[PDB]
Amino acid sequence: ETPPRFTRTPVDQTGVSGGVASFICQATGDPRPKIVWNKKGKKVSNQRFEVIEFDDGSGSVLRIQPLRTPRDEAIYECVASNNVGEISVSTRLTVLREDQIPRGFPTIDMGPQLKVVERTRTATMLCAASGNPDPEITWFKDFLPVDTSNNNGRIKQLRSESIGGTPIRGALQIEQSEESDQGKYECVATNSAGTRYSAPANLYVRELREVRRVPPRFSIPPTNHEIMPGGSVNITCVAVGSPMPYVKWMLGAEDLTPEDDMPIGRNVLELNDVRQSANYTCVAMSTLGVIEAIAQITVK
Amino acid sequence: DVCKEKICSCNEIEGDLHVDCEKKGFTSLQRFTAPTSQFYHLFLHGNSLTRLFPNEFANFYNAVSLHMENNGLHEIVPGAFLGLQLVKRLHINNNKIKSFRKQTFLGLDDLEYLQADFNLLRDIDPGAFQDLNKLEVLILNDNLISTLPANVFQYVPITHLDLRGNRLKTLPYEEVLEQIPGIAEILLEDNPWDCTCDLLSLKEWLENIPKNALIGRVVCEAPTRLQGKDLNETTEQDLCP
Ligand SMILES: *[C@@H]1O[C@H](CO)[C@@H](O)[C@H](O)[C@H]1NC(C)=O
Ligand SMILES: *[C@@H]1O[C@H](CO)[C@@H](O)[C@H](O)[C@H]1NC(C)=O
Ligand SMILES: *[C@@H]1O[C@H](CO)[C@@H](O)[C@H](O)[C@H]1NC(C)=O
Repeated sequence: ETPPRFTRTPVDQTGVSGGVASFICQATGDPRPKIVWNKKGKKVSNQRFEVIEFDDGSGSVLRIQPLRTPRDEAIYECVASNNVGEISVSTRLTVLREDQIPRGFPTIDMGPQLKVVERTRTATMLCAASGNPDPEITWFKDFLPVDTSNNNGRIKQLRSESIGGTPIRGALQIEQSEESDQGKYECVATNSAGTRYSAPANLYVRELREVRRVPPRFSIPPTNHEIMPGGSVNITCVAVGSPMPYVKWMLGAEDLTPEDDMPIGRNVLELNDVRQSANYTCVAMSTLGVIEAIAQITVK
Repeated sequence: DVCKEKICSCNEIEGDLHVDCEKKGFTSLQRFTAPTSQFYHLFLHGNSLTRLFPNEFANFYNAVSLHMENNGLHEIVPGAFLGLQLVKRLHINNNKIKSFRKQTFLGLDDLEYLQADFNLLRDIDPGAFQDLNKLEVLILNDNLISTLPANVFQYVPITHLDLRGNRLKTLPYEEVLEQIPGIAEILLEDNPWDCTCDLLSLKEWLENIPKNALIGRVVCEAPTRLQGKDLNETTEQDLCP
């Protein structure tokens, strides 16, 4: 009924010896287009390349690894074909050896690491690149490009803007982790000079660690003290539970400890120049409840 | 005899063939077979596989990952996993396995992923993982591991070590902590850490460790002099006066 049409075509790429090259080519049509990768006429055939098809079937990716020069060069052709028609696009690969790398070629200062994330949580794969002109970051999961398109989704590629003479970031953020999301990720820095890949990073997805929830309990209660007037006493208040409750010090209804740095688990109160008797109230707080205990300070 | 015997649901997607035998009530798998050409992920969740004897899964040599959790498993006779060279991922959490002995994980050469959380685990033979040389991620949270033996992770490429929720007083650098340089995620939270002269090694190690590799906090449960305090901000004098 309909002829084939290119929805995405491979572009010219400049890679490094022992590196990776990936060409993306996908088309639409009825019946569905068949994607063939030809190297100067005939189809590529070796033990270093690999054709990875889209789950859609819309297209595929040519994966050359590791890059060998001048063997890998140069031009390849994507051919989409059905019963009703056929179309073709070409593109040039260039692979420069280790002493042909320009100043300002994309470099990965920090790649992605192995990551085991509990399901339905956030998993943000990191990357940091540097090159001239400034490299653009992009991602591949299991030899396929990561759809980080503008349309709202869990998979966002972070701007992660760090300022100055610092490297570019471009971290891949994955909200609501799933069993589909786990797999082999790869970061890719790309500029005018060419393309650099990061070492592969496995993402694993596990079940959530069931944690028994417990309301706060005073492991170390605030003790009472008698002191020579103008003396200095340090009262230790320690509370436990899950989640570990904040520990705060109060004098009457007056808050002493600042909310911004409210310690989790443990708080010691430092009383200096005490020439007045008073009761100090330690207070532990968590989403499972609030408790309090008194420390009676008397003056000798 | 599965799957043409209709016993389990071996639906063929996505990209991998999942053999779902979860909650079918299997007591042994020496009587059963599995496809010759296809590779598969085997799921033996709630089946009540109480004991694993030598050369179970023998006809399941083509399994890529084994997932047998909530079986109430407690006894693993050495060589029970024999033949599973292909397996990369082993789920044996949520059972009652009280210890790891040597040759417990016999047969699993390719294994990269091990989950044994919630198992009341206590003793772990030094040469328990010594042949699992692809084990990148070891998850042992919520158990009763008192100590880790000297050479446990020698030549084991551990990258994710989840040790939360145990009875773990200390962690030595000598042999144990030095032998895992490649860590990227380690989880030590919820352990009765005894901050004494013997924990110094941990502290310093956590300093030299890659940043954000430690997930969670290491709080001192002992002594009461130090209880509730982060190892983060513990002066050496206080650990070792
Ligand atoms: C308690 O006050 C003493 C002075 O006697 C001080 O040296 C010590 O650091 C204080 N304790 C704290 C801040 O925890
Ligand atoms: C502290 O509490 C005791 C007993 O509850 C009471 O006798 C005393 O007056 C209190 N002191 C105060 C509130 O300053
Ligand atoms: C305490 O730990 C983390 C670092 O992982 C962070 O909250 C903070 O930078 C640390 N504070 C220090 C080292 O004083």
